[PDB]
Amino acid sequence: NDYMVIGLARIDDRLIHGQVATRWTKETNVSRIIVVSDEVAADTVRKTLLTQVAPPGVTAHVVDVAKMIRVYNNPKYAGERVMLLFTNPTDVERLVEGGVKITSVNVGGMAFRQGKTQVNNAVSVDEKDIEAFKKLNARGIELEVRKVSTDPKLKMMDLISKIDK
Amino acid sequence: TIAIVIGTHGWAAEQLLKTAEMLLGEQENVGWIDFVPGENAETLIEKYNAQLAKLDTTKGVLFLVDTWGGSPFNAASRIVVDKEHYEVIAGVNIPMLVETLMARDDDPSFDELVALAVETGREGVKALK
Amino acid sequence: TIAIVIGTHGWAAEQLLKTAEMLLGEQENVGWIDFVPGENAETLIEKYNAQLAKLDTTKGVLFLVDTWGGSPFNAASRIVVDKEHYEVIAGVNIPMLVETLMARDDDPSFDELVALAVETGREGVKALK
Repeated sequence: NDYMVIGLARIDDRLIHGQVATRWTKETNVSRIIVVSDEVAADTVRKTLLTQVAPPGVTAHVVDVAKMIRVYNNPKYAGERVMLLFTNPTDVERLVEGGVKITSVNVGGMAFRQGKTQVNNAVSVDEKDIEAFKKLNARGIELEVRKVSTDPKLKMMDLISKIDK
Repeated sequence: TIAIVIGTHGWAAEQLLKTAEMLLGEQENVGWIDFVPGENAETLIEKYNAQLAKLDTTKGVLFLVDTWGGSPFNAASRIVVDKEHYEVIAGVNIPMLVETLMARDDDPSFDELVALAVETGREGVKALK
Repeated sequence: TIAIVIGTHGWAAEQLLKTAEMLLGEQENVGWIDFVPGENAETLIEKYNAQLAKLDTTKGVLFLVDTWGGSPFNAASRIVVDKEHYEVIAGVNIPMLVETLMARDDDPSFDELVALAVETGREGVKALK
């Protein structure tokens, strides 16, 4: 808690797409953005493009889940407000297990796919994504689903409750 | 003179140097590295260090790289971090290389050379119209 | 798309294209030439023409060359002189090539592409500091 401060945790398989990152950066008052994904971290071409389109005044970083736990374990970012970008709620539960503190998780968007169920206009969940959301809720963590801060906030459990019992 | 190291994705650094030498004659105290798919920044840091071991870095080192944020840039950034007279300049082009190599012989100060490289690199981009 | 031809003294043009393709994937409708000591602008005009014969030049041609005033530039200048949608831009660098190749696919107008190439080429030159 006396270390970095998670300004917001946005889940999105697209990471930065459109101005969702631009508007969310100014509204969230975020000057730093860290991407946690082993698949992207292994793509040097994609990392270059994301780093070259990093919003002005905002820095974009690319690290893996194991490396991310260590960056947070460094008080060098104490008080610093950083935004966490994830592609799947599974990676979020992993950070929590490492002793990372998360009060709430925001679902930005998830590419739909066959075998998955559509819960929102562009949010899909599989039996694995749902299982991770239930564990976060059981820990008292709030789960909100919303594409833009200007759109009505919905509860992840409510959307999954009307689908999965 | 001030040392210059050129780094670009792929194998273009060696050719940018060759092009410069076609214009100016063979150059001394210049190194270069390549970056192949499969390599990471740590590989590149070693490559840069091996090149630096062969250069006279007493007056400083200027890393000229292809683009801001790529691996060549990221690795060079980690080397210059708390070093005096070490700088990384992205967007390397022939006008920048030629002007920088020419001025280097008149023994300019480090800040003077860095400023000239950025200015000539940018002024070198011009459309005929 | 709009055709792009890269020309530099020496053999760097092919490598600048290779570097770009390492970042963006293989490119279509792009040509390049080399310039060897002993050749003159007239040799280069023929080389450029042979490359153009293989390109789709219906929307226009953008020659990206190393430096203002060199033979590659002079020969390209003689070709674009009274041709609509033909331009020569000196100071080619990776930021310019990458941004230009990316925008080209969204079918921009010729003036839009020329303006973007000059702006991204210049903005791509930046020191870390």
